[PDB]
Amino acid sequence: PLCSSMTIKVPTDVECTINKRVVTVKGKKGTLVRDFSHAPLDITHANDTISVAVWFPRGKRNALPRTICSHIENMFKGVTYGFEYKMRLAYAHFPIAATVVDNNKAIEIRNFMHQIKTRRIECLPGVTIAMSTNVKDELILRGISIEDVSHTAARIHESLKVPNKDLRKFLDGCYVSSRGLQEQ
Amino acid sequence: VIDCKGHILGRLSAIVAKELLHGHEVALVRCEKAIISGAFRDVKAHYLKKMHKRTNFNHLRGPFHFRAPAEIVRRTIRGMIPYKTVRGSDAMSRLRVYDGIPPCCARYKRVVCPSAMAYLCLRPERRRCEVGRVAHEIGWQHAADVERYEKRRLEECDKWYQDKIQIDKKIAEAAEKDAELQRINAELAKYGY
Amino acid sequence: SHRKFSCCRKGNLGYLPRKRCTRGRGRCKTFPPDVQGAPIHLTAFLGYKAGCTHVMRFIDHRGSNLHNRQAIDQATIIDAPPMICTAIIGYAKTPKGLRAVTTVWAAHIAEPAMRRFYRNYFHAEKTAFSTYMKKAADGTYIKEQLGRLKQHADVIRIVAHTQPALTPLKQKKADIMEIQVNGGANVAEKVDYAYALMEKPISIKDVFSVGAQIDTISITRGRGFEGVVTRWGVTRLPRKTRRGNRKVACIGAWHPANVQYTVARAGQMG
Amino acid sequence: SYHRFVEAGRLVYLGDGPDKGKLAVIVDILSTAAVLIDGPTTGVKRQVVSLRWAMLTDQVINISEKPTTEQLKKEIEASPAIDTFMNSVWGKKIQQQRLRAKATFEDMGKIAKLRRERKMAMKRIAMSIK
Amino acid sequence: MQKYIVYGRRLPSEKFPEPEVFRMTIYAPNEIVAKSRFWYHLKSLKKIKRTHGEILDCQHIEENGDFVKNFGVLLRYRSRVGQHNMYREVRETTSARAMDKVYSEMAGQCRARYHDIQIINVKEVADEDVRREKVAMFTQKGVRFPHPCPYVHVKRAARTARFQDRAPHV
Amino acid sequence: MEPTLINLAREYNQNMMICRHCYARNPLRATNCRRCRGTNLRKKKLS
Amino acid sequence: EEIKGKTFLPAIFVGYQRSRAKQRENVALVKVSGIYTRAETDKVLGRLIAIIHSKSGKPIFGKICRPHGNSGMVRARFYTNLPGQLMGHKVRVFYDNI
RNA sequence: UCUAAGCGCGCACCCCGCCUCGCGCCCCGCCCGGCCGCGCGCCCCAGCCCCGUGCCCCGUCGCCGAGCGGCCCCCGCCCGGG
RNA sequence: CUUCGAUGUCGGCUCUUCCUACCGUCCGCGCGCACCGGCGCGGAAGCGUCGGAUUGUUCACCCGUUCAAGGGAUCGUGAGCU
RNA sequence: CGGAACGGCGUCGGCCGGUCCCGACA
Repeated sequence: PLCSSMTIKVPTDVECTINKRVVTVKGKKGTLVRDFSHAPLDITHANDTISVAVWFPRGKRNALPRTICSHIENMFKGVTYGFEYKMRLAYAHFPIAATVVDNNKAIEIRNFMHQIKTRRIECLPGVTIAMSTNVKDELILRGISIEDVSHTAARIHESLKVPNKDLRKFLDGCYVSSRGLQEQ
Repeated sequence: VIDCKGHILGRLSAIVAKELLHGHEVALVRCEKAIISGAFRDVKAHYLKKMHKRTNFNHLRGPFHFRAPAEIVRRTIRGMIPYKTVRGSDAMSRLRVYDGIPPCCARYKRVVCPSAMAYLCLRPERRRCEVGRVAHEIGWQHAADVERYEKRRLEECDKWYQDKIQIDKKIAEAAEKDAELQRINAELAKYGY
Repeated sequence: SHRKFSCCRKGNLGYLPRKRCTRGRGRCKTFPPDVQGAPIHLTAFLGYKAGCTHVMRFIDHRGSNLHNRQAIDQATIIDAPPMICTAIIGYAKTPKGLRAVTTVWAAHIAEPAMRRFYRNYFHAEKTAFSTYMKKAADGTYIKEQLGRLKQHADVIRIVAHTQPALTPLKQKKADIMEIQVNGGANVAEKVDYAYALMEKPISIKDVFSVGAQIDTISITRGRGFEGVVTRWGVTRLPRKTRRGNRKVACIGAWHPANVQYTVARAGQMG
Repeated sequence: SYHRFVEAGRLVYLGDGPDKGKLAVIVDILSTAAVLIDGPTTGVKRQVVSLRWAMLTDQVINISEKPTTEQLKKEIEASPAIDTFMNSVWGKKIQQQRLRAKATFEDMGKIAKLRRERKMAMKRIAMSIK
Repeated sequence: MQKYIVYGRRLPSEKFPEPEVFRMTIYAPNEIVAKSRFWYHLKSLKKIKRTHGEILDCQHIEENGDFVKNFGVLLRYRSRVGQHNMYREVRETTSARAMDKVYSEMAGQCRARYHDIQIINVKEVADEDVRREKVAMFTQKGVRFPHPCPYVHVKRAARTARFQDRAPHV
Repeated sequence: MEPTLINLAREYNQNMMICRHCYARNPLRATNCRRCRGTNLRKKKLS
Repeated sequence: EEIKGKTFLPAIFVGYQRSRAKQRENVALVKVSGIYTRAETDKVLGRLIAIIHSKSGKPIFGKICRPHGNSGMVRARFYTNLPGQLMGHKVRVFYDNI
């Protein structure tokens, strides 16, 4: 008789539909689809309040209701307001040069520690890379999916790595200034 | 003829091996979709570990390892069969193992063994992986080919289904006949079947 | 105990078994990749090695001692007589691999290709292709087979024969080989290109370009039974060694109690 | 987990046990893996049976708490659920399955011939349609 | 498993004309185990060995199974490290049935056999006092839970019917 | 470098806890290391 | 034959009754189709069965005697002991008498 | 909070390709025959869409034809030169 | 314990394979990590671990170089040698 | 999976000492 249930009130602007464990959220910025068929979940639409509900929560099935609930809420805020990760380039001596090679779909970084290697990072589909005039050496990543934009920003941070040296002494690279929830 | 899609390899093999010893001829299709329980990380290590044992002096005289998902199933059943004996060799001869549904077994009637199937055999939360993916990693090169031919065969099977549906309706219209007497006896004589 | 001193093994185990080649001549096995959307081209040609020459050339390798200098290099001339296409074969990428979807032969096959199909031409029935020429020669039968290849074949190849008469060697039978047609927009475009070349000589200039790199497949020179010093490149033992020095001294350990496939042993050399 | 909950009064079908093949009502939950079942009109006596034997039918009987046996029989008799289940596909099959069990080796012979008459009659019907 | 109230006394002696009659309630599979467990407790508690004592009666108690009742058992068990005390609540129809449930859970989780577990107290706990969450879960009147194991039915049916035309839906 | 940039850079390169046995970068408030599963964490020596 | 019209219930001769060490070739373990339980075997007990000899194409008559195990296999005795090349071959439990 | 679900990257290692061999098999040629079998939905299982069956007779009366799916058959040397 | 009507005794030379308890190169992480260069750790056995002086010597010590881990296989290897 | 002292916020089951609506400075 044990159920770990978490209920999230769907925003009126968002229109979402759940078939099986596939949740499809429609929003003003765009439409997103996630699949949670890995976990055993009894997600019930029930108008605004969506109950994830995991029956018989033995051990880590007690963690599934809140994780899935939060993901479906991230989906809601992604397609209503959009996620805006900001990335700050941190040059000590040689200014790293960033160019948006595609239609906001690729970023190329040069002169990182005077490296001849050119790092081109292709963005995940549905995320746009921009350059911010106000901050200076700031990249703006904008998408409707929290994971897609964050994975792109992690890839940019990894693409620029000091090979050896002391990391505590040489602190150069893109380091993610702001988490997001501002623009599509 | 057994569709192996979704069947635990050992549980299916135990059923197949006794059936082959009992003189039944068994043909297995969609062998690539049989499921081995446990994480791919460890299932693949356990298939690489077995491919390590080869006769040091000549590997041509050593244990052979079959990358093919259908030949993996055969080797499993061979372990559960007295192959060295002539009784065992004959039951191995009646086994036919095939990745994908081949043209030879395309129109044969396929049965499933629900006990062997993974959905009833392993808890949800237990990681499981098809033998087709372990095969590709150990070195099977026909996964793309077997998928291309399976997808096109399923498009044809869809067209056949629609014709089958219309044919089945036209059999039901003719299900009125002496069949009614057979029905009366096979139920209303208390027989019940 | 350990080997005491570190030394590599002698020979590539990948080239075992070192046996006389069963295949009559060099075989292509894997052709170059199709690269669909490229220009339609033939990937292979057969020729007979004539001999070497030595040429002086101007090196333009930037970043080298020879940049803007002249070098004398060994060059091998391979006499390549034109090869006449005699048949088109189409293969499909089945779950069991490339499987032939039939070969359509030409309406008229040359005498050198015919000679290949018999052990002795003079004392032979000469019955090969007799029915086929009657079925064909109108082109209708050939066209139906080409259409079947367009519908079911994924890889198109041409079967061509070297004309041995144009070469100095004492052969008379032609060597027949399959040359993969590559660079096709469609399989049917590949069949059309192949049909144009049917019963038609193909030239090296129209297969390969100057400055391009090729892979040369052939059976090597033979030396017959050779010793492990001149077969595997093992060290000759000191001249004090009784019972001869041209031998591997220890062919293995007590355990495994059977000689291994690694250990060097005398046999066929070329 | 959408429907067919293990609740009080749910009609149950015994898949295994001495009373296999019969319907019962869950009088009370003993645990996650056991229930107290009793079916007086179906002849199942009150016992605690593992939920692993019980199969949940779609019908639920409206009963009072602590049903007892006599009050439970009165409630089961009032409910139309028992007959609704029997008229349903599972119930009609359950009735056929009971008749199949009451069959001797001789009644297997008559049932095997009749089945082969069906096998060949169906082939004649199928061929004639085509 | 059966529930036996066993009575026993020391043999009557010139030193004491009527020794004290002792009464214990022992849950055992049979009467011979119940009289053995009686003397094991009597030997330690009152220094009475079986040779020095008599069994006045071993009365078997019959318990009604009409209603599920919350039961509470206080026991002591020996693990390899040393002895420990443990309170377990189980909801069962009869007290013997609840003791069987307690013995099976102790064997399954604590790996303790019948002989190394002594049952200090077995009581019927009220619905209000249920320290164990599991018993408290079913105590509330409305307890709709989806079938815990509907996979078992299809797997069991498939033992007789090894080969089926379709894979069964649960 | 700009001072804020040095701070931001430090969050990912200087602020972490290293379990002595596992030598694994670990969260600042980590009771047990992700890989070593041990309580002997240290605060990462400053430059 | 004498079994030409007899309807028969299908079965297989799986093996002789045996232990890993010792095999009793006198009793033959037969699996009867439709019998999956030991109680169900009682229906087929004391029934005339026949296995067609491969060499002569002639039925070897036998009678089912006792149940072999809880899974419905039965122990049967035949006029001649079975050759052993007939393992896995079908035996016929006739629904009609003799 | 890098992990529990989920996800990205990732080793001179591993596996594969390229290569060395290769049982068999495929296509064609010559020749163009014999033999044998009769039986197709798919997906999913925390929607499981109504389940919890069917088959239960490979001779036991079934064998036509057709359509598919197979199997078999068959291809010399001596001699001279390399 | 087994081998005495017999299992060729060390070191070298030759040649093969294997192990990791990895010295260098590979992948990370740490440092009393500015760089250079060390050092510690986890994965990693693909490749390299040589040329000589004295000594029967394994060992040892020394010179030199692209600076040089440790072992196992009847103390691998005598119808192979010396 | 022969195995030790020692570790483990892996998952369960207890034992004991406490604090929760004097919300476990507002």
